Amino acid sequence: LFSTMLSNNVDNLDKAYGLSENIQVATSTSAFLTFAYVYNGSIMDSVTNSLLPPYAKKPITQLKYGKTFVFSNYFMLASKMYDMLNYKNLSLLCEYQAVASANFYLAAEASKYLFFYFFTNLYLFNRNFFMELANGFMYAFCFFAISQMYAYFENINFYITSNFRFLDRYYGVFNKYFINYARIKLKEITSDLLIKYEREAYLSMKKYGYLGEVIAARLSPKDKIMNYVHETNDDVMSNLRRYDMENAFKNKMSTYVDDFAFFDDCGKNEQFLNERCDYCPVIEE
Amino acid sequence: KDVFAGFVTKKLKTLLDCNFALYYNFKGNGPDAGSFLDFVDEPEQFYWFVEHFLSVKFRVPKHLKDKNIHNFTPCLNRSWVSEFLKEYEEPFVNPVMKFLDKEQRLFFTYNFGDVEPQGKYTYFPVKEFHKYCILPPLIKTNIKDGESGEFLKYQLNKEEYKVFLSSVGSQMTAIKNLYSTVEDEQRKQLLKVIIENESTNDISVQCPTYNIKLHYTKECANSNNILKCIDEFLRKTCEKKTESKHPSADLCEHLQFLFESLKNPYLDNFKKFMTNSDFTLIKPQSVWNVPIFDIYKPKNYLDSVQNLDTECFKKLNSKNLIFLSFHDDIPNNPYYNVELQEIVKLSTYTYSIFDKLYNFFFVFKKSGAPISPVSVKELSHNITDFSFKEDNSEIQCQNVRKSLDLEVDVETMKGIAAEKLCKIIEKFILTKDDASKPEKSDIHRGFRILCILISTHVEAYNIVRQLLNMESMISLTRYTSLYIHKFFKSVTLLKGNFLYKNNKAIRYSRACSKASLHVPSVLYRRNIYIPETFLSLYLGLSNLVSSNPSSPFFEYAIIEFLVTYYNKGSEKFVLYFISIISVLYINEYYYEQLSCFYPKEFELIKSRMIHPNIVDRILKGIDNLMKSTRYDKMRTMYLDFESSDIFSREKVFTALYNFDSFIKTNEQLKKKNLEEISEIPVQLETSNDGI
Amino acid sequence: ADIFFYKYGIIYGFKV
Amino acid sequence: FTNKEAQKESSPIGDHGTFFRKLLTHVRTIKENEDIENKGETLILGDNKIDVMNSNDFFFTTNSNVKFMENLDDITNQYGLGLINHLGPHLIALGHFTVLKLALKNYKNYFEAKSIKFFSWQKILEFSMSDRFKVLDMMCDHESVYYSEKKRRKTYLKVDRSNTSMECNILEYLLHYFNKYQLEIIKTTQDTDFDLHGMMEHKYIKDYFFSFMCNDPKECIIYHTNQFKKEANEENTFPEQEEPNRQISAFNLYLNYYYFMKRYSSYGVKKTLYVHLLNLTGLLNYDTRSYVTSLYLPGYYNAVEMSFTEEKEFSKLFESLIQCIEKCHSDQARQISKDSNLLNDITKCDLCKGAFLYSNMKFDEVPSMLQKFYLYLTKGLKIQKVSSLIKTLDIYQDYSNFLSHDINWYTFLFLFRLTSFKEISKKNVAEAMYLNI
Amino acid sequence: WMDSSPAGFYFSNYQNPYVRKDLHDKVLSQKFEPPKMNQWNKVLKSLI
Repeated sequence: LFSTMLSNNVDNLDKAYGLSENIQVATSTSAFLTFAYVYNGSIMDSVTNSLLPPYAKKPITQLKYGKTFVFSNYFMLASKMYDMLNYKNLSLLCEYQAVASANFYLAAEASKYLFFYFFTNLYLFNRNFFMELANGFMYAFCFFAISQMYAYFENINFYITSNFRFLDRYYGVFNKYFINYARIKLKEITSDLLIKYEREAYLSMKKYGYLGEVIAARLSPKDKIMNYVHETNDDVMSNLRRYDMENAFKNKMSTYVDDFAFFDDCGKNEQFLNERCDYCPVIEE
Repeated sequence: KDVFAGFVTKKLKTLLDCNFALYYNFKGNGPDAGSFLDFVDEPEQFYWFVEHFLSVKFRVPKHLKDKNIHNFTPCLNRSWVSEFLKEYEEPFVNPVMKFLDKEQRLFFTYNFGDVEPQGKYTYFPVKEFHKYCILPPLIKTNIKDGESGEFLKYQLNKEEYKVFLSSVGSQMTAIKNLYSTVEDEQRKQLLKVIIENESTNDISVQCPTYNIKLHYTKECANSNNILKCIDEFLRKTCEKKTESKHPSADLCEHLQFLFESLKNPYLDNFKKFMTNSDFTLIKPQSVWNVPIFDIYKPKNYLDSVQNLDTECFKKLNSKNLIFLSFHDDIPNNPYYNVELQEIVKLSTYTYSIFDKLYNFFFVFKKSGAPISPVSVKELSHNITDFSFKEDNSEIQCQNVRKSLDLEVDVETMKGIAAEKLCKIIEKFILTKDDASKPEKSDIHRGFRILCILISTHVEAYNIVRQLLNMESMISLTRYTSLYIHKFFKSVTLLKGNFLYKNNKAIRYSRACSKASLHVPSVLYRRNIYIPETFLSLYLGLSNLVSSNPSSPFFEYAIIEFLVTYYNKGSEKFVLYFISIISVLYINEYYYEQLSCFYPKEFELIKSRMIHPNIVDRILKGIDNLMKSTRYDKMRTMYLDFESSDIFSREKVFTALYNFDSFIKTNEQLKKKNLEEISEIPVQLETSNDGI
Repeated sequence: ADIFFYKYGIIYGFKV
Repeated sequence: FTNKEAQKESSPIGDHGTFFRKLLTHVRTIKENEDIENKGETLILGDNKIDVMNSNDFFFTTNSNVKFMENLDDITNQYGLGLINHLGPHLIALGHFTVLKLALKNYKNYFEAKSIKFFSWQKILEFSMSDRFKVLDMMCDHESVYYSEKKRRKTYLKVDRSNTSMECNILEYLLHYFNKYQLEIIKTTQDTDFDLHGMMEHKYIKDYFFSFMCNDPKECIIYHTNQFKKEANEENTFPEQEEPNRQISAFNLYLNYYYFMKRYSSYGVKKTLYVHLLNLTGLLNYDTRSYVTSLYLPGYYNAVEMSFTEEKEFSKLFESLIQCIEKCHSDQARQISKDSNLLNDITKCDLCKGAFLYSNMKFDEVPSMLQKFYLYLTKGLKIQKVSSLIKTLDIYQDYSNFLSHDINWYTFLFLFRLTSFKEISKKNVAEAMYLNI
Repeated sequence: WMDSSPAGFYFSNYQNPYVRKDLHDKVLSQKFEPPKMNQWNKVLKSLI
């Protein structure tokens, strides 16, 4: 409750979902679309969480039996707390994310793909509806993230890093990204280029998965090891948690079209051109 | 001018022997290996040896130890080919090839006893038949969490008795726990790791690869569609296997062990495949883009820990895959042809790969005189202002000649830049009259200044359009100068490119692709204290040179950065010279092209550029400093190796205006599709049996 | 729950 | 500064010979076989247990007796320290006065023969952080190449540096930590809209900072903007009277001093960072008004807290100091210096003995500074291995709230760090400083 | 319980048995609702 009263951009997240259009359908199709996205993105982010090191997961992930029954109650508590203040549109999202906790057996790609997919499948030209539903969908994704981050129940130590107000930072980042994305491409929109965007989005995701499994089958014989599971000792995991929290907002959501092409016959001072990294510290021994 | 009957002079044999010694000892401590290049039976290795060792002035690499041939000192700074074709009238290529092969034979018998020649095979990797292996399935379960004491993870490098069942059971983990029959002394720990890591939701197999090692030109001369010659070589490696010195030929065997283990339409189609001459099973697994083979080339860079073997002459580019399938399809691709090296007169070949720049190192040592650093005590005696160069005045819109246009996207710019450079090369190639004999020429004076100047233009355009939020955050692009680099490493291998087999555009294309590399190394630099990415037009120079443009020490710092490369002998000096001057000019181009026509974009981007009036003073300081009792050898050497068209603002701005005019004219014709540069293979469906 | 380490459930019940 | 008659009130011939002999005898008596295993732990806390932790002066370096402060002044003045006692380790002020001392000791070369170059301290802070060291080199008349391409902590160690007088080590330390302070400010402001990159043309730094608080590159009063008050809420509450004209210049002395003295103590963290960033953008340009304002801002005193990063323990850092004093109990010179005549040519283990006598003085029942600090560190915070003082927020905040009671705490940390380097018994001060990291 | 809700059948049907069309006329005209946790509370109570 306190980390929510102590912020500035929660009302903006609240006002972003499902405006009563004029007299119109009143976001019924939006209700369906958001529920579908909760349903699928639950499995999506859970299987993303499946292959992780320690120190990056909640204690509600290691216990064997009754693992999908605790998340239900935690999300119900979060929805009660959001309702308690005034935010009746942020509690519905947690109700959805608690209903969709049964099936628990790089991301914006899947978000836009699913949005375009379901929208074109349902409407097979009003252009405002598209914009408000796209805004609601994209903000709902970041809301999923931030809602799941109100956890880890580490007595006091997890919340004392240096930020503790991550909601405003995440809101600013995603607001800039979505403003750019909406202004540049999704304009002059009619019922011809939705199918196009859907085709290229599906092709792009297929390329992403193909290269993912390829580099997964390629990374083993190389002599370039990155640990991916460092330690389970309860003194180095805190270092890594603090490092992730600090350097979280030193990254961006932008993707590049040529990131598997490399320079050849470099010198010793031209190696940095092959790193493809942001905030790259140089380490010596 | 003898006819070169059978032998050479004595001074030439010493050079040839020291060349052979340097070759065999290149990686060090190996003056015995079987890296025997067979010249007569493989003509594409003769030309490799001529390009890399025979026609190159002699220089010894890092080696400080003592190696068998003694000593190198009589042979330094001499090239075998230039002495040969000036001692005799230049004969045919077959006598020279036979002669060099015979002397390599006697050299390889004098050393290493009597072990036989004929190595340097070609490698084709292959791993999967239909699915789930080819090789004896020494699959590895690479799950983590449970090694005894170290960072190591799980391994199950299993024996040949793994042999699986039929379609009876279809689940990998199921068949995994099924075959725990006996497993002497390893059964219980195997079931331990089984019940251990069936959870955590990951189980890996990853069985290894196998390399076919045929000679390329000895078995694929005729019989086009390489797949065909590979399969016909594969069916000749059966036959009452008792062979002698035909190694890497147990592949018939490994597949037998697999065929007797699965089902019995596979023995049928397999044995009808043999001894019918029309049954293909090589079945390419990708789209097979332009650079087919990955030839091996040495370098003074001490090739990194990625080592395969000292027999791999060629290799598949790793974006072209192969898998041994039945009942499949072979899509039509124009890159399956078998193209071999065409023999040439050995003079036109040496002349077709030659540029003056790479002789800089050999002029330096011949002239000596290494410049000395400046030693700040002397710096306070020569600098008299210390004033900090601010100059924040206004721009005069009278005579700027509107050219810029901020409405073209970036991919169109990349396409148009590549096309413009291709047109320039097309123009330079045909020089009147190309009448025989063409003795020897250098790259036309003023070409590198064109690549570098046309690549700085496009990089700065990318940066400027990214600063104004005009590019969608899903199709961004770093280093537009990648698309040029790659595009000129394979420009004489693309169908219908107008430079297909020209044989004269190689050294123009190679020149042009070793620079594009030198532009973004300046424009992106990541300083030493807070390393991150910035998207600016002047921070790269400040990080590379370690000074600010307004400081009174900027020109001295630039010239000292160059002096560190002038010494030791290095062609990087010229390229970095040109790149720095180009960045300085492009700053004052964009500043006044935005200040005069895009006042909003300008009031946003004004703090990412320098000024047209600070750049003028910087350039005047540079040119004044070069011509003063020091740094003078630098200027004479540069003017000896490159053109003096930089230092001329009006000759540099006409090139920018010409490129802008070219864009405007040939933009209504630009709908090409941007030849792909990635290194990840494009897969085909291949829904074959994996159940 | 009651974890933070247990591997099974120590579920209890409350209301706010 | 000294010729307010001396040899009469602040300097005797020195009875500290017997003190040092007895002290060496004592430390060599403790330095024997294994009956006591912690060397720098039993000779710090000699008598126990007395002098209870918390009674009203545990937070201050001295008790309520003026004679004790006078004695500390006398001890520092007897050795050549003098200036480091009346000024703290303030970056700007100590730089100013050390450059004045340097200019007085070599007057004829600088201003009569004019064979060497001379820059003021306000001008050195206006160069980029790689040129500052070169400009310091061509003023202290040392030989070195200009272009480096490496970091300073690796280039410094490539020449003799068996250096001349200590002013040149003091200025090296001050430049190193001013660079650290600048980098920390730039890295910690760093919002999702500001982004404030590296060596970035000081003029453009000021333009970009003013175009972000009030959305226009012209100067504005930052205490009235909406970006300043995003975390908390502010009120104008200024005497809006012109005095004597409109458009206060955002660097005004009255405005800044008023807001400081009225409400700096109830700010967040972003607001203190914004205040120090405004002052720094003033200092990177010339702007004498920022040079004057930086004399009361607290961030220029506590830049010494960035000095302790090694994972040793406090006892080892005391043992290094003890071993550099005993290193100079053999040679004849120098037994003592008389005063702070400012042409006095301070040496190294003069600094060594001064720091020791300053840190380890008692008044008839009262603990020293070392004992109060060690008791706070081990019984209060319960931390050995002193590099965890800056590794966690809560420990660091309590540590910095403790140090802020007295400004002699910063002088204690300064004099203690300068002489507790590892390789201090063999090499100089700046050389050991660069070897340590 | 979730995979038996009125809105669980379709999301388990991606290989189209003519399910998209009736899904879409249920969502366009008819009122399509996600399952409420209030429904699951009574099942929970009963089985406990």
